[PDB]
Parts: sequence; C-alpha cells; structure tokens
Amino acid sequence: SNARALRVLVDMDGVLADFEGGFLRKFRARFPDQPFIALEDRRGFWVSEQYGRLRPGLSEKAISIWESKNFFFELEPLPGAVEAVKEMASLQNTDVFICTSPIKMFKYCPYEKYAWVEKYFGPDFLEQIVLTRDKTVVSADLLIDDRPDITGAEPTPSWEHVLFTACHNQHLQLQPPRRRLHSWADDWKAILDSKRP
Amino acid sequence: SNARALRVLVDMDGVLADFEGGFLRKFRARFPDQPFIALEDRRGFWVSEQYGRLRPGLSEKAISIWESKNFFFELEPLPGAVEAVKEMASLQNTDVFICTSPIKMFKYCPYEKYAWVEKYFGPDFLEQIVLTRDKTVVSADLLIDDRPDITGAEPTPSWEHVLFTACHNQHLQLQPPRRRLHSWADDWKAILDSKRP
Ligand SMILES: O=c1[nH]c(=O)n([C@H]2C[C@H]3O[C@](c4ccccc4)(P(=O)(O)O)OC[C@H]3O2)cc1/C=C/CP(=O)(O)O
Ligand SMILES: O=c1[nH]c(=O)n([C@H]2C[C@H]3O[C@](c4ccccc4)(P(=O)(O)O)OC[C@H]3O2)cc1/C=C/CP(=O)(O)O
Ligand SMILES: [K+]
Ligand SMILES: [K+]
Ligand SMILES: [Mg+2]
Ligand SMILES: [Mg+2]
Repeated sequence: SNARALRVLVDMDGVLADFEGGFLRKFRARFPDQPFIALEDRRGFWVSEQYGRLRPGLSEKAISIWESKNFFFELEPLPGAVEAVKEMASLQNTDVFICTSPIKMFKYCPYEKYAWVEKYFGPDFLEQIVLTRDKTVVSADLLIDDRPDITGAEPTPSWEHVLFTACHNQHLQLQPPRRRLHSWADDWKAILDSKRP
Repeated sequence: SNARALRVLVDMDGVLADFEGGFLRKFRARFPDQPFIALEDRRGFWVSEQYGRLRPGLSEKAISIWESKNFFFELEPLPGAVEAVKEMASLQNTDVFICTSPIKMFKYCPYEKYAWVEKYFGPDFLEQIVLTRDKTVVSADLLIDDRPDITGAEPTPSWEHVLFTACHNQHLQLQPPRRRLHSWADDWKAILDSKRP
C-alpha cells in the first residue's frame, strides 16, 4: 500500500506466470513427434536456443508456440505467486509493480498480459503494470526476476536484483552478494524487510 | 544512440500522437448533432470533464470514442514529431524512450500503441516503448509530456518535466523554474543540451 514506500518490481514470465510449463505443454501438443526438453533439463534462459541444438528446425517450431494467440493469456500462475503478490501489495509502505518485457511480436502479447493481470489480480492491479524491454530504467528497491543478466541503458540500476529460481537458472552460481528467491513459498518478506529503513 | 547516455522520455498522446484532434474528428463524425469543444477552447487535461459540463450524457459519449477500436492506431502524428524523435534517437550519447500511459480499457490500446510505433518509427523502435500509468518510477534526465501534473509512487523523480504545449495547457502559468517545449518546431536540441555534462 502507498506511503516513500519500499518499491518492489516483480517480473511476470517465470515468476508470476509459468512460461516454461506452458511452453512445454503446448509444444508437445502441437508437435507430438518432435523431441523436447523436460523442465528439469532446461539450461540457459533462451528456450529456442536449447531446442535449436536438439534438432534442426526446432527453434522455429518453439518460436511458433509463443507467437500463438492465447499463449500468454493461458499461462498458469506459479504456485503461491498470486497469494504472495496480493499480500505484498497490501503491506504498509510497500508499492508493487509488475515489470514485464513483452515479446517483439506485439499482436497478442501486450493485450494478453493486461488480460492475465485482470484475471488473477483484478482491475485495480492494472495500474501496477509496467511493460518495458529495459528494466534498468525503472527505479525501485528490488527486482524479483528469473533472468540472470538484467541489462539496459542504465549502467547502475537502483534496484537489487533478486534471482527468482527457475529450472533454467537453478544450477547457476551467482557472484556474492547476489541472492535468490527460491519460490514464492520462500521467505520473501525477509528479503523485503532487509531493504527497509 | 547508446553510450551513460542522456536519457529522454517522450510522451506519446499529446506529444507524438494527436489525441485531441483525433478525438474531435471522431466525436463529430459519430455524434454530429451534439455540441463539441473546438481545440482552441479546450481547457484542462481531461476531455470528458469539459464535455460533461457542456451537456448531460456527453462525458459517456466522449469516453466511447477512445474506447473504440482503431482510435489509438489512427491518431495522426503531430507535425514534426516523427522527424524530431528520429533525429533525437540518432544523436550521440542520447537514449530515447516513448513513455506512455495506456487507458484502463486494455482491449485495443496497448496493441494499437505498439502498432503505431512500428508504423511511424519502425520495428527497431519497439524496444524503446515503456507502458506505465506511473511515469515517476521511470528514471531519466528529461520527460517531455503535455500533462501538467505528473505524479505517482516516486515523490522525487529523477527527470526534469518539460511541459509540451497543448491547447488544454497553453494558458497555464508554471512555477519557475518549470519550462515548456512549444512544439516540435521549437528548439528541443537546446533543451537536451542544457542537461548534458
Ligand atoms: O523467459 C523467457 N524465455 C524465453 O525463452 N523467451 C523467448 C520468447 C522470445 O522473447 C524474446 C524476448 C527478448 C527480450 C525480452 C523479452 C522477450 P523476443 O526478442 O523474440 O521478443 O527473445 C527471444 C524469444 O525467447 C522469452 C522470455 C521472456 C521473458 C520476459 P521477462 O524477462 O520480463 O520475464
Ligand atoms: O491526454 C489524455 N486526455 C484524455 O482526455 N484522456 C482520457 C482517456 C481516459 O484516460 C484515463 C487515463 C488516466 C490516466 C492515465 C491514462 C489514461 P482512464 O483512467 O480512463 O484510462 O483517464 C480518463 C480518460 O481521459 C487521457 C489522456 C491520456 C494520455 C496518456 P499520457 O499522459 O501518457 O499522454
Ligand atoms: K543482474
Ligand atoms: K510535474
Ligand atoms: Mg522472467
Ligand atoms: Mg500526453
């Protein structure tokens, strides 16, 4: 709730919305005779790069899944994500924004992201959405995001990046003092509190 | 062009895209027997508030114009806006973002804004779009925006707000040392240069 309040940026894909599980389900359904990558075997952020190494033409097939209508809208929430962010947003002196990078193909993705937030968080939460391909230009105390490398036009972002665990990043050793949020069952309140006055 | 580079946030509606002229044209076409507000007579940011005072029911009719499909996509560029922002983005040590607040009705507006940027600035400029209802949380040196009151979660934004003239704001006296950009024919380079090292 508004105050300066602690400000927390929460990524959407891979943190609130299950991009990896939604991708794999739809990929197997559309392309049942192709090999695939089980979630536990995912390595590196870019799904299409790993699929491309697996078999020729598979990167293009992977791309076709996230470019399809309803891909973003039908993503399931990660366990605990909706409950956690609703609680977080209700805390005194705590402003939460959903800070999400849309894909370059804009026909469906931006729309569906707004629709997804309305569905799980309600109309009033639409005010908290920030769509950007550059998260470094958004100022905050924290950014909770599963991508290891968050870069852009601002060389010294104001936020601390807390790495949200995903299969693709779970084995990565981080440079101290970088830290993680393992899942929404993990103690996110303690991380927020560590940044408060 | 990227470097820290000077960072300039450029509003879309009322700065790049002619919201006021597009509104009036479509309003008169859809509601030809209703009274309207000539552009020179516009006062205050909120179109529907002025229309509402004019005749009962007119606020709802005004709303219906911007909620309609193709309202945002069919807005015309302001004179000089496309040429100015293309030149600005090409300057050394200058990063330009289009920082735009979408309407709450999300069915068409976000999509159409991406489509509009692709149309006038090209695919590569889609990387520079930031959609947010809170511009105070976006850090930059400058924000060029026609709204007089730009507020949100950050009480001390990093940017200087340069007020872009519109009919609705043209008579407003600003508190020194606030300043204006009168139009894209005005000397925007001098304003950028005043913020450089
Ligand atoms: O987690 C992801 N995993 C993944 O495999 N992809 C796919 C979709 C498509 O996304 C992109 C992409 C790059 C940068 C930002 C957002 C999206 P695209 O360049 O095709 O749009 O990159 C190549 C493709 O990789 C994107 C993402 C993006 C997440 C957005 P986030 O960082 O805000 O959570
Ligand atoms: O210039 C405008 N003039 C105007 O009359 N309106 C209308 C459309 C609709 O927009 C809103 C609005 C409020 C705040 C941010 C963006 C949009 P909405 O609350 O209905 O979405 O407000 C009431 C309505 O007023 C919006 C704008 C918004 C511009 C967005 P910007 O500040 O990024 O240029
Ligand atoms: K990082
Ligand atoms: K202001
Ligand atoms: Mg992510
Ligand atoms: Mg404006």
